[PDB]
Amino acid sequence: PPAYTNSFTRGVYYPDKVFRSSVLHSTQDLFLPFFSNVTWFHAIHDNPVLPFNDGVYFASTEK
Amino acid sequence: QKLIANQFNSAIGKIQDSLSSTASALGKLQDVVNQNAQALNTLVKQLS
Amino acid sequence: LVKNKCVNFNFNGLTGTGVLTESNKKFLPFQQFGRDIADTTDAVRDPQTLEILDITPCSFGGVSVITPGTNTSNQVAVLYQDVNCTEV
Amino acid sequence: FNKVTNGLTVLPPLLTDEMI
Ligand SMILES: *[C@@H]1O[C@H](CO)[C@@H](O[C@@H]2O[C@H](CO)[C@@H](O)[C@H](O)[C@H]2NC(C)=O)[C@H](O)[C@H]1NC(C)=O
Ligand SMILES: *[C@@H]1O[C@H](CO)[C@@H](O)[C@H](O)[C@H]1NC(C)=O
Ligand SMILES: *[C@@H]1O[C@H](CO)[C@@H](O)[C@H](O)[C@H]1NC(C)=O
Ligand SMILES: *[C@@H]1O[C@H](CO)[C@@H](O)[C@H](O)[C@H]1NC(C)=O
Repeated sequence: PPAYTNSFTRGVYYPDKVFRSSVLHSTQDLFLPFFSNVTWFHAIHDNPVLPFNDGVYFASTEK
Repeated sequence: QKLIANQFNSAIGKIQDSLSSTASALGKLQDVVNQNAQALNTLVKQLS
Repeated sequence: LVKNKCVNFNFNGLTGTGVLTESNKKFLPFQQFGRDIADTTDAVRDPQTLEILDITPCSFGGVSVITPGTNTSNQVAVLYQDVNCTEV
Repeated sequence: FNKVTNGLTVLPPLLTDEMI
């Protein structure tokens, strides 16, 4: 029973090599829509095979 | 005459703060500039 | 490389023409070009030796002719609009 | 003056903000 959480603002990545400055530039590119739910996992007594769909985020939190 | 001087003078002062704390007093002039720039940008981008 | 001389150029496949100059502004190590508000490719990070160049338009500007009427004289003066006095 | 913010040019106005 994977229990979600709220993706918040994460998942923005520089789509290109172009430095810019102090500019608002609008782009249409595959992103993680904000505040979506993220399927969420553990290491406990948790790694199935998940579809690639379009392309996939990922994360972890570690010591 | 004297009263009127003040009513003048004070009224002068308020104008400043009617400005210094409010940029939107210039809305007209402020737009004329924007619409200009708003053209060129829209014009420039047409190059792409 | 040539600086302060109007050149065509190509960088990593970016092609443009301008006056290449050293600039202070700092990039993020993975970022390549610069740009501006108008999407005008501006800074460039020098691919071999990393440094922030610039670009700049060449000159352009128009030519204008300031004359008293030909009825008076054939002596004219010429205004080059918005160029430092070098090229001419 | 505080409250205000390819061949494209800006020609300077004949008059200038000293003269104006
Ligand atoms: C006429 O009106 C003016 C203002 O509208 C009055 O001037 C004010 O008078 C009060 C007291 O009456 C003072 O405390 C204020 O300081 C005055 N204003 C200024 C700017 O000094 C004036 O008194 C009125 N006169 C009559 C006869 O009614
Ligand atoms: C996120 O999860 C909550 C509770 O499970 C649910 O109410 C909400 O509709 C979910 N939204 C998405 C986009 O998964
Ligand atoms: C213009 O030319 C005519 C003939 O060449 C001359 O008579 C006249 O004075 C000229 N105009 C002026 C303002 O000098
Ligand atoms: C013109 O170019 C010289 C180059 O030595 C520079 O010092 C000067 O500031 C320039 N002036 C203008 C008006 O561009």
